Amino acid sequence: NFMLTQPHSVSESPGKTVTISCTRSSGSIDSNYVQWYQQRPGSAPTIVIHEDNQRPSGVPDRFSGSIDTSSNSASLTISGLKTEDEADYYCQSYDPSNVVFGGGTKLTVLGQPKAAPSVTLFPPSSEELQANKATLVCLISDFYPGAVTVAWKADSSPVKAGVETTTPSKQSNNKYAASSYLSLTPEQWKSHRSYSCQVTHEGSTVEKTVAPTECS
Amino acid sequence: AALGVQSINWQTAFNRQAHHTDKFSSQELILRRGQNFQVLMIMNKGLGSNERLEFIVSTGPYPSESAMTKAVFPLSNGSSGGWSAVLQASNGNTLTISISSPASAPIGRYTMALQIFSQGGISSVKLGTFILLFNPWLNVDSVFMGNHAEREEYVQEDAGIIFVGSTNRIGMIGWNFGQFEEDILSICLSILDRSLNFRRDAATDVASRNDPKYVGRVLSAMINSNDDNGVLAGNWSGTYTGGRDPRSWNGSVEILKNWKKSGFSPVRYGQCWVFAGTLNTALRSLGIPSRVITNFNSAHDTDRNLSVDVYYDPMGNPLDKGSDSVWNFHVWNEGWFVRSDLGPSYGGWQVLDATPQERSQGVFQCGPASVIGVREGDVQLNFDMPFIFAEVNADRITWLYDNTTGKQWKNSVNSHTIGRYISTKAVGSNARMDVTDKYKYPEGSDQERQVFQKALGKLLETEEQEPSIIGKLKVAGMLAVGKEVNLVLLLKNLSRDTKTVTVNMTAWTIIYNGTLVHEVWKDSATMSLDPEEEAEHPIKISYAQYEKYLKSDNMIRITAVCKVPDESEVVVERDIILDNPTLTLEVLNEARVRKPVNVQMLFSNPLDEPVRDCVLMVEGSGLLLGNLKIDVPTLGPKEGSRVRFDILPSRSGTKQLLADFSCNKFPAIKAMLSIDVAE
Amino acid sequence: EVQLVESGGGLVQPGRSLRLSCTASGFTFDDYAMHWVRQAPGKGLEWVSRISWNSRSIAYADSVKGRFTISRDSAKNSLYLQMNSLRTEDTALYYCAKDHYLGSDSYGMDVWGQGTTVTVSSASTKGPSVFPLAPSSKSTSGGTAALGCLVKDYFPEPVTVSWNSGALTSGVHTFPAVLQSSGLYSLSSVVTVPSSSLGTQTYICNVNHKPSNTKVDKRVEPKSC
Ligand SMILES: [Ca+2]
Ligand SMILES: [Ca+2]
Ligand SMILES: [Ca+2]
Ligand SMILES: [Cl-]
Repeated sequence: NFMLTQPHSVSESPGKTVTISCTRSSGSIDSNYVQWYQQRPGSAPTIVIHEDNQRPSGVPDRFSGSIDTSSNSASLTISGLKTEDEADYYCQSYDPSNVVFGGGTKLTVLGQPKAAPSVTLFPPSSEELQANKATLVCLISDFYPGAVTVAWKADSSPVKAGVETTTPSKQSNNKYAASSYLSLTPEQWKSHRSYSCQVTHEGSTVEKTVAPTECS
Repeated sequence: AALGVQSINWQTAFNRQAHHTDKFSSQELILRRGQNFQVLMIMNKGLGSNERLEFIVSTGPYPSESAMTKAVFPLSNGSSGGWSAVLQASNGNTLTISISSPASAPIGRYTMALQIFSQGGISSVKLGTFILLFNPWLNVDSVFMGNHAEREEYVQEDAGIIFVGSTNRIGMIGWNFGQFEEDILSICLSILDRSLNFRRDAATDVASRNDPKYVGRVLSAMINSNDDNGVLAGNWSGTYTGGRDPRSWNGSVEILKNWKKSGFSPVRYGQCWVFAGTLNTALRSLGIPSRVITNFNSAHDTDRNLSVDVYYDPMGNPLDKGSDSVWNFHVWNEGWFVRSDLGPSYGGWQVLDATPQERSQGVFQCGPASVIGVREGDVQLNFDMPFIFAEVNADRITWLYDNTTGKQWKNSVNSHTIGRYISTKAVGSNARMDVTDKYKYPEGSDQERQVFQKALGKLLETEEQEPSIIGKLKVAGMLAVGKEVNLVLLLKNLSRDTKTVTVNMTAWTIIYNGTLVHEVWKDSATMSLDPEEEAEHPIKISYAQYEKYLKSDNMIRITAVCKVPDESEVVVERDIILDNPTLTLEVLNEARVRKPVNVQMLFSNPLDEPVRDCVLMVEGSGLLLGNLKIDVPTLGPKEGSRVRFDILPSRSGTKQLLADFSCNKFPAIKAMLSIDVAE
Repeated sequence: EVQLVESGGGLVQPGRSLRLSCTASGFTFDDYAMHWVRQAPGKGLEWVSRISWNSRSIAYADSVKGRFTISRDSAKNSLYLQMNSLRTEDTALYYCAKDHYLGSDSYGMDVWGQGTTVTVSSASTKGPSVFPLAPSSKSTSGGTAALGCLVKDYFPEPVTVSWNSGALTSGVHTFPAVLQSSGLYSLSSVVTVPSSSLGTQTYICNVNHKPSNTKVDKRVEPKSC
């Protein structure tokens, strides 16, 4: 078995070339064929590359696939980017049993200035704590491109169980926002020194921190 | 420091050109055995006089000096048999070094390390890896082929032609061998690492890769799926659900890639020319000069007596009876090498066949068989000569069988019919080169019969009067899928009396190997004939009658069993092939390397019905990378399609573009275009 | 053209069963392997299962092995997925996919259906509980403050949120919902306001959940400490 790792997001301007990589975790990338798929919101995926580097009927010659043995990766390269190329893209391969998909890459075709997210992290309200629950709410706004990754920390250590994250969506002003939640017991909240929400956007991280001894 | 190596320059492009391995699409150092290559190796200092280097090379998982899959050799002033390294020059800390392998080295992938003795110490460092192949340029190599033009055809040419059809109409298909294409050489070497022999005992298998007889026989097994999950799964059933119709393939490239990428699982489906094309790729890639042979009327003898039986009923039906058979054609290969096992009169061309027909030592494999030995009937020599001798020269016995009585009776013996128009591509052109006279003495000679008796040696009927009636089937006008079939049966009465001839006639669709698919037509007739009178009987089979049961072979078997009172039956036989509709490729500009060239495919639907599910598949080494697929919209009756696509020539020289057009009514229409690519 | 049409999707309770069907047309069905692939809302593609052309070789994702069974029927040109012991995590759009490869055991998805939706939840119709997201103590005046409502544990979708009965729209953003492992949805709404307003302007989120016929108002107060 193996995994296929893709970047969370990529972006480039209209008329330029961009590349999305797909790295195989174990075994050789060239042992088995790689496919690529495009998915627009509300629509099933469609195939854009098959058999590593062949193009289906109807796919523009702007789309190409490659394999790089040295990095154990496949790549989808799109030249002459058009605004319609903005979409999610997935790589896929297999072993003799199982089919493996990459985690997907959002491709943004840049149409407005890059904008760093504003992050606000709310601690559990006293009302929720009085109902014997606790939710940390990390609200992320005003960013572009519309792709972030969110990491939670309990003290300085990762936590993923009890996290739910929304996919970014547009605001009124045409930038993006996203939300993420960490569900805890009141005992976990009151027990730790602090919790943090860390938001990575275009390779830069913003962190916010809340502690149960602050609203005291 | 202690003496240590800093860097190595393999001078890959120079060495590949000198080793005639520069065409492979690959970054790797690909070399041929028995021939030196030059490297530059940069050390940390100049060599001290109490300092020494040794090279170490190894191949396979269990390398052994005695088995010659490991060698340890000093950097010396001299060559001393075996592997060697000669210091040609020192300049600063750089050594210019000529390394050479023995002509008897095993082929395959090797690792090279350097062992340094310095300041009383020993260190070892991996330098790199290389591929070593057979060397048809080298006079002492078993695969040596001295003629330049022939080596170019039989090693270096990646496009070819395979003769098909029947003795009545010999046709040809193009085949993309594609030995230089990306990963193909690597896949062909992988084949060796996956045989039953390798799995059983890798050490012995690898050691045996010095021998083209051995590699050739391994490939004859591993190209078929049987026994070992090798490359291609055979199917002659006329039903190809779950895979490609065997006729749709246009080369070896996609077959070998599809095998590898599926985790080395059989590709579905092949027939004999598909096995042969694929075996040809492997042989040429590894450096055994090879070519593809087609034998027309090719006999499958299953019981080692150089005779095959064919059976008809009195109503003129062919019968599937007895294990033996006669194919309209069968394709196999020849490899070029000396035969150290047989002796000097038996070298040259050696039969190898990956088509799974007979087991040989437990395994669906065939050859190598000396072609010279077959012609002389020395069928006790290794390997598989009885089977091969029957393929080209069995006698054929025709039997009547009536299952109502359970009686079978012998009709005729035909000692000339098997093994005709044995054909291979000419050197440097697409002409047909007839090689029957290499496989047998001439039909009708005393020699041919003498050799037959000798061969037979090593492994009551009453002759009646000459029949009164002679017959033959003739074609009237054009044979084309979609058009009716018209034949004439011609009978003549040679006796002194009037004769009444009862005639029972059938038409059966068939696979080219003789597999009966379905009856599509049958009639009877009675014809009174005066002494010397010749007469005709027209035969008409409509499109509607054959359309449902005709396979991609486009073959109908027609049979007329004729009888007069008090004389044995006469069987008149003709296999026909119906033409596919015309399919053309043309280039609309001159082809130049690295520049796009627009190609045009033309196809006209000849039916009064639409054709749907239309697919064009195109490939050709040096013209495009891999296999292009184009979906073509449904074509109305009598409508023409014009499809344009670009290709991008990558090499100069004469290249071959191949296309397959498939649709619901016409599986596997073939086209081929020779394209001159200019610099 | 190839068409694949999935059906059989619906809401169903953890531990129960559901059968999906996919009808195929426009290619020779029995020539190709077929697959199920699923996608949880706003997430990635997860392969579920494959069946070979002749049904003799079948594979499953580890996440479904033992619980789901794939099958196909030649005469009906159909593929099936029997899904037993469902779990909230099985919530997804389920796509039927034709394999690209003819004649070899490689896998790729040349055509996909539009999918059939499967929601796995024990929930009944339930109105939300609303909690305040109170603005920071540290409101630098001559600057802005975010404040919000957390709209928790409702079923089914959707909820809509306004502020100050539609009098406050500038800077408002109402996020998409998440589906929790409990089988219940939550979302949040946020508004960015002047720090100088906090002492004097009242802020109330108005949450509407039509399926429960509930409207819930929550006043959002600045933090004392
Ligand atoms: Ca085999
Ligand atoms: Ca026999
Ligand atoms: Ca003969
Ligand atoms: Cl003919």
